[PDB]
Amino acid sequence: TTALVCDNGSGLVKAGFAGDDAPRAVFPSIVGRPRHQGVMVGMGQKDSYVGDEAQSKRGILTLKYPIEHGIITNWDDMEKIWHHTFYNELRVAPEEHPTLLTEAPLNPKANREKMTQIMFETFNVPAMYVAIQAVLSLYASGRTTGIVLDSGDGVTHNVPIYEGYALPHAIMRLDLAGRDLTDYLMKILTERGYSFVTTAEREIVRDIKEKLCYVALDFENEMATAASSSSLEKSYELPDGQVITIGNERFRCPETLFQPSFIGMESAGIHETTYNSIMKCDIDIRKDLYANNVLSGGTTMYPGIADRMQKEITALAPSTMKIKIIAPPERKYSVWIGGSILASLSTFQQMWISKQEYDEAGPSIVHRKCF
Amino acid sequence: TTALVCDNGSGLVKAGFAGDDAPRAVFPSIVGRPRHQGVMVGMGQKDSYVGDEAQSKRGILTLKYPIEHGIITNWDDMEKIWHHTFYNELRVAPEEHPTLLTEAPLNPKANREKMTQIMFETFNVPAMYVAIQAVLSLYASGRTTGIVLDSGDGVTHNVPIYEGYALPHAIMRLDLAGRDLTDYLMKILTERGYSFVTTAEREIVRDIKEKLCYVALDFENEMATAASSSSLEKSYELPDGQVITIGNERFRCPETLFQPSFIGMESAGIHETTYNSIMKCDIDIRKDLYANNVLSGGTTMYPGIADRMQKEITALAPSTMKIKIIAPPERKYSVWIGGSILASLSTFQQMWISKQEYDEAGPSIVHRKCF
Amino acid sequence: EAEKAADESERGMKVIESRAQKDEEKMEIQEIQLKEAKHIAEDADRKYEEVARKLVI
Amino acid sequence: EAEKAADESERGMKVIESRAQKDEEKMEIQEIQLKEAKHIAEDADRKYEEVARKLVI
Ligand SMILES: Nc1ncnc2c1ncn2[C@@H]1O[C@H](COP(=O)(O)OP(=O)(O)O)[C@@H](O)[C@H]1O
Ligand SMILES: Nc1ncnc2c1ncn2[C@@H]1O[C@H](COP(=O)(O)OP(=O)(O)O)[C@@H](O)[C@H]1O
Ligand SMILES: [Mg+2]
Ligand SMILES: [Mg+2]
Repeated sequence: TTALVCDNGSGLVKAGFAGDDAPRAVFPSIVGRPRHQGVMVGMGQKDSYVGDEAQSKRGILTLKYPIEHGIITNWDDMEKIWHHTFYNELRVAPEEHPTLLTEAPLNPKANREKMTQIMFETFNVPAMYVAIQAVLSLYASGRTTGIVLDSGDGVTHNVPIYEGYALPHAIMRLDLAGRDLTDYLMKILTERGYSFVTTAEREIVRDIKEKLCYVALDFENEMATAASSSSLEKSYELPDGQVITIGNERFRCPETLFQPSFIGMESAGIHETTYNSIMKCDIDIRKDLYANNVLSGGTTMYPGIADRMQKEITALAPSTMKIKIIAPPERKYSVWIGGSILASLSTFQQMWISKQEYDEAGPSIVHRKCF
Repeated sequence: TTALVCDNGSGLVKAGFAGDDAPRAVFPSIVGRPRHQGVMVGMGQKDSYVGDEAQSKRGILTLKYPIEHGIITNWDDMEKIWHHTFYNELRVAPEEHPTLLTEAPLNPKANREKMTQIMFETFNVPAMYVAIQAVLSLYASGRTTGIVLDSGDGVTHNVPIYEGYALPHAIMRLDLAGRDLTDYLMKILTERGYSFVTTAEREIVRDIKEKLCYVALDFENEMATAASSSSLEKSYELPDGQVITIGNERFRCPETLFQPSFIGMESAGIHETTYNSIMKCDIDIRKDLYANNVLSGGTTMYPGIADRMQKEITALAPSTMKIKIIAPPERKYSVWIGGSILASLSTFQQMWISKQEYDEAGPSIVHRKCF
Repeated sequence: EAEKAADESERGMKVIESRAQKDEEKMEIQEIQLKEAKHIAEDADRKYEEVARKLVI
Repeated sequence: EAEKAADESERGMKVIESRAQKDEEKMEIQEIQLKEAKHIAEDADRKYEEVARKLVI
């Protein structure tokens, strides 16, 4: 039979059968209970709208993501999300399909063990396998080397790989991602008068960020230009009218990636954690990693980031090496495409964690040889 | 049929069919298992890359030479190297070709006996013969007398020969060679800030030594000049950029040959062990040995050694004798050229150790008349 | 109309990127050949100077 | 959707054209230096042969 390539993610759940080009169903991972009282009788009001249904009734819900930073903080809601994904968005019972979840690097063990225990006890799948979210993004590019920066919505991690041999001592995981950029944008919009507070209006700020923000090639020049002319002010229409005008908030929101001091984080930007991740590698594979830097994940879709990052790394790196940044147009679904490719391989067909194996060793089987 | 003139050496395996001018395939003798984990599936990752393949993937391997000082310390790896040499670099099955290995003087017996046992049992050659590495280098020069200093990469030995009669009591074998010079160079580079530690970076230090180092004609004058001017500082580009500048480390690395006290060895340099080897000979053949001093082996390729050695010996020797140092341009492959010449001789065709002879007397046949 | 324009631009972009990548690979091969030529030149120069000095002596 | 696709296509075409021109320049200079180095190598080999013969004499 065919395998189910699910990809929990944090912000958008992407799923679909193995062997295709794009995920079959992509929908936000939010579960929102209603918060008001409700007076109409017999309206058929449910107790929790999940997935894309709660992005249409969000006016009277309190949306809450069940995955904070890669890790899962609310297991009941995550179980509800998985149940919805299997039964309503794909309509395939899990009793007859292997599953291939994905997990960020350096995550707590208990999260992974609970994930496998749920998949084997509640949904009762035949066999499931958990894979690191960066190796798949490297599969999708058709490479076999390269250092991949997978800046998702929950957590940004940077896994270097050479000739198929991952370097476990050079993984640099940073917890700045799309959600913190949404919060920072929502915080700097208040400098013009627009106040978004409700958890429903966070979605509106996210839409503003997606449609308007861009990464500046040079920060100081843009700050000077936006403060003199008015060629940058782009307007946007809220879900009820009252258009708003975003000035130099456009390139200040995604600039936080390269200067995490804006949101008070100490660490260095995504332009310098990649160079540090390279320098921890051996001295003889640094040229190949320099030449095959891969971008993935949703947050790396800002217009103009593949040039800013290349300029920064070229500034840091030695002058002789060639710096090349692979930015495929299908960046958002790169991890899932790689997952489909991996699940479609014949050599991989014996790596699944078969159910009888789980019955013999318990949920701690995932840390064992079947990784 | 044609004979296979293999030459194990220590650092570069040189092989080729008898009767040519140069070895057909020359490649480092290193076997390196991968050391990291490896995440790509189906990449076709082997368990051990040998020969010149492991000098390209050396970034993720742990290269380890199977021959320490002439002697062989790891028989499985040496067998793997021989198998590679026969099947992939020459592509001739050994069942139909005699072999002519080479061995340093004064080596342990068990090494030679195990070598012949392997060649007769595993590879199943028709007949093999083991020859001393210095007599061949004397063949290649077209002489019949002379004292040859064969400073390889493993061990430096100095065999005097007169009129074809070797003098077994005058062989002076010293264990300083190219590898110790590489280690000493890697140790003195730390005085400028460059630290090479990994077994892969030893190859980079070896390349630095080959391309930059030279032997000073007079040591103190060079030490004084390099400490005042800056006309010696030559720069070199690492495999990733960050050029380095070598100062008076250039002529201090190969100076260890003439003053083995630098690496803590007690013995006298290669300039004085040759004179001692001569003085042990009889009083009537010393003039001929003085006039026909032969250099061979890789490590004697330093620019300016054929003058320093002549100056030193002229200082030691009596003033009347003429000191001449034969330094052919084809020094590196001198032993193998001599091996080809010896294997191509008709008079030598009955000295091979035929397989039936080995079956009758066991591996200890090599010490017998068939030397 | 916009769909047609986008598809045409996509096809042009893909073909030009493919040709650029292939010519880049060939350029890398050319650089390797140039490096080998440099090494050969240096080695031959050393040969010549050494032989001339020996002849003088 | 079409507007965004067109913008991204334009930017990609720009960057690919720039990289292609860079590659063409690199190929040209590599070929030039390669030919010069090969001629120098020929000269060095010829000089080496002549001086070696004179040295034997
Ligand atoms: N076109 C876009 N431009 C800018 N940001 C985007 C775009 N699309 C998605 N994002 C950001 O990326 C996030 C989605 O990232 P995604 O790759 O789905 O995360 P995950 O790894 O959890 O799947 C969204 O929250 C949004 O903030
Ligand atoms: N051109 C060169 N200049 C200086 N040193 C060299 C040069 N070529 C080789 N060497 C040294 O000689 C060693 C090779 O010696 P070789 O004669 O191959 O040893 P073996 O007797 O085991 O074959 C290398 O390890 C290197 O350190
Ligand atoms: Mg992701
Ligand atoms: Mg030798």
